[PDB]
Amino acid sequence: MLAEVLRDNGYHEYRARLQALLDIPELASDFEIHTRITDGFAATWLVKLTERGVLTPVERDQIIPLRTLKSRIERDQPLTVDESDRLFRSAHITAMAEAVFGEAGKAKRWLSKPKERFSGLTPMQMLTTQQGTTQVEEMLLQIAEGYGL
Amino acid sequence: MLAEVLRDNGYHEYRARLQALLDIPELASDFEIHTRITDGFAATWLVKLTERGVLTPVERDQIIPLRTLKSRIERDQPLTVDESDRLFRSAHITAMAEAVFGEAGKAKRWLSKPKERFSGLTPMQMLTTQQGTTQVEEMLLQIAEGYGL
Amino acid sequence: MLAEVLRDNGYHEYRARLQALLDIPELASDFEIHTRITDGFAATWLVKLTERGVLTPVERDQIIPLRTLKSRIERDQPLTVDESDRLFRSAHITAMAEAVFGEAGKAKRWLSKPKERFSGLTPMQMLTTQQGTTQVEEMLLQIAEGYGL
Amino acid sequence: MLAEVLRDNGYHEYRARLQALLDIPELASDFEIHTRITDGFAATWLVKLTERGVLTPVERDQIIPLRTLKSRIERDQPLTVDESDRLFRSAHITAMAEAVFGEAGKAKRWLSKPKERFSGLTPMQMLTTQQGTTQVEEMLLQIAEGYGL
Amino acid sequence: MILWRISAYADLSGTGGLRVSGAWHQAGRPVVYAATSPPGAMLEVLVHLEIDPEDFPTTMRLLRIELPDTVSQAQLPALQPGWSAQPELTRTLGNRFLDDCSALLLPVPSAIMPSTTNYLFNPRHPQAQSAKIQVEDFTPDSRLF
Amino acid sequence: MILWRISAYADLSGTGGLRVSGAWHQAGRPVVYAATSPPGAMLEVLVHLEIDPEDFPTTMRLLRIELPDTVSQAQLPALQPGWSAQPELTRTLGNRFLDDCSALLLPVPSAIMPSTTNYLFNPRHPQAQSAKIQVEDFTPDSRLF
Repeated sequence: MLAEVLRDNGYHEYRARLQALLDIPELASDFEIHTRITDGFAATWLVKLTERGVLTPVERDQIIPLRTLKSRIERDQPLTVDESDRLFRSAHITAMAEAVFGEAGKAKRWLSKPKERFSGLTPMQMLTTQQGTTQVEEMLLQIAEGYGL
Repeated sequence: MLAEVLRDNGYHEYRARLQALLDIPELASDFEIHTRITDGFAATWLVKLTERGVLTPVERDQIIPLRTLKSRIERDQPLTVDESDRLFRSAHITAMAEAVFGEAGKAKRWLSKPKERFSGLTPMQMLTTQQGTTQVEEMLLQIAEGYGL
Repeated sequence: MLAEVLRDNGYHEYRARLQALLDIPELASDFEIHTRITDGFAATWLVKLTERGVLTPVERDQIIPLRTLKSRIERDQPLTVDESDRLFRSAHITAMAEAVFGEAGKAKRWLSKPKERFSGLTPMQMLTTQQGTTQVEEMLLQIAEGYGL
Repeated sequence: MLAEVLRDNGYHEYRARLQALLDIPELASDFEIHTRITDGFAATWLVKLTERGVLTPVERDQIIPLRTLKSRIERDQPLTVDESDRLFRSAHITAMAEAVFGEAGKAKRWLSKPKERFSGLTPMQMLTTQQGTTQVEEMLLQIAEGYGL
Repeated sequence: MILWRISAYADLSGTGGLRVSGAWHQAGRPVVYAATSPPGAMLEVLVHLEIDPEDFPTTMRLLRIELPDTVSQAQLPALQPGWSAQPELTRTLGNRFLDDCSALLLPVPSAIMPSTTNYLFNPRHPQAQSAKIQVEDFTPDSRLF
Repeated sequence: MILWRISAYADLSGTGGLRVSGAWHQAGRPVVYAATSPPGAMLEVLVHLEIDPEDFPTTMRLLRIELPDTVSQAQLPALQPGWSAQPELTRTLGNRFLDDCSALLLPVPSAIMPSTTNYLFNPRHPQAQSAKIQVEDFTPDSRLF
């Protein structure tokens, strides 16, 4: 979130993409971002992501199982803090990857393919842990330092 | 990269504190750390950390509900990846705060006190999200570099 | 008293808040204040002051136990002289803090916070003895004069 | 108290007399005095003070009833916080008067002689309330100023 | 020279020392405590009188003290380590400076920060009338909390 | 001139700015924040980073920064009321100063005290090597709390 540079602009691109995916304003402060996650994202937000092609069906139930998701939709419930956190983590890496690569298609393919530095794991499977997300972020930063390698 | 912001002596102290908290070897790679979290930490651990005052019952319940924790111990089950990563969040922030403050007592008090930056939330209460954990990391790094305006 | 704490703001503000807390007239002399304490304040002052939030129920019980207080109200007895003195000590220190700090919120918070000068005890906790009440008085006066080294 | 002229005599003489009446060291800090009061003074000191003529039997009964005092001695109990506080007020005012007047005898009768601005009450009877003790202290200071009544 | 005081008063009377004591004086004498910078005055108040930023009184005034560089300054004797934990010594040193009335100002070391000098100001000294004072208001862009 | 820094480091590399932002800069550029007095450096840290005196890190080092008076200094434009509540304003001005690399120092106003100036120090500027630094130890007679 504030681990961003890329000659000042790149962060604006990240916030702009982040503002498309989860409706998070670019001028929102960090704590306001954290309260939006703890407040809980709308359950319908996740369905729209797949319709627009941002999330696989399977990465989506990595965030929340489907039957519970439909129960939240029907019972008009927001996603819980843990489900909202996992959704933000996916959107955050997606917005970051879109910023470095510059295109949604190329960024998503990079996030979904296995990588030799993760011993066959894809960047998305590294997002299951705090350390793993850091490794994906640094790899993206190293890619940015070489202008989309 | 945490190692470059914390220098050679600050990062070494950080990894030494994390080695005491989670038995993660000092020289273990970041990918190995991620592997250890996905493999799952012993539920027995989370009990001994509460015994030693490293965690309070409230912080422990933040990592895992008490009823779920007691079942893990009675069925001899490792903590899940989500429970292990939330445990890693607390040990990660505790180890870095101990490296920045230099004393365990000073670090735990600062981590347990409300912050105006977090609208009255303590840094420990910010560990409910990955983005909130990042906010605490940054504040700790601003103390080390002296970025208080 | 009224020299060190100057008349233009301080002493009138001190006497005005004291008039609101204990119904002690502003122009009443020092001996008349002593007579009002020995004469005994009404037991209904304790309930009204906790309702306002001037003092906590735990502090109200320090002045007079609850079953004794309700017995005073039902029979419509005045408080004893020492019960009145302990009530005056709290109102006296409160009114002075509100005059020095200028805001009731800031004064009460400062009076409710531990002090290293008092080895972790709060100023309100030091009012158990009149010698401790003097210590809070001088610290309040040191703030007004700026005698902090 | 510390407003007595000539630090060489007055405050030092007050602390010296105070260390004679009770066991309070001359260089003891204000909080240490309060800790001695809250700890509770030995009951055998009130008896000794009366035996040496420092306290009338009537002044002693004002601090603690004598049946209670005999109970404390027999059960080897320290005086309570409120009884210790009342004893400190007598010793403090006695030490102050001895410092101002210079002789124990004159201080003893002045403390026992009625005064017209206290409406016939003795200075010792004014010590039942915080304001009353303040008036006695100030009365002694006014006598020291414009020295000699 | 420029000195700074934080207190509830926009004057240099220092009449509260007649009642209350400090680290560098015993009660019974007028005296003004001052610092060489606005943060110097603020840090001493917050730490030594234990005021959190959210509790900083609205009555406090930052007073800028302007004095000619030719003003009289006294000197402390050499202080051995542990002086910051000896109130009897530091109060006696200030008492003698104020009673002797030899100079207007007495520079004293800070007990909190190294290489930081605070000042004692004797209002009874004749040169005290040569002070020019001005209140610098706390604004939304210059205040704690 | 004499500047002061409080941080865990006895150098002026300021490489932590490569990762973490501040009130006067966005991350990704080395920068050192300094004050004009030891208490100025301390008050900024305790207030903005919310450190009680009892929790002050044992790793903090007070750094004396000695620069010749001919050191190059950029100038801020006159800021308007409400400037301290605009991160866009202060982050951009410090970013432009660090990126332009036209001067070693940028004087910036304090957001918590009136009449108080803080300094941005750019390690990338060639004049950064003209500084002489030394640590001023916190002693039993000069320490927080």
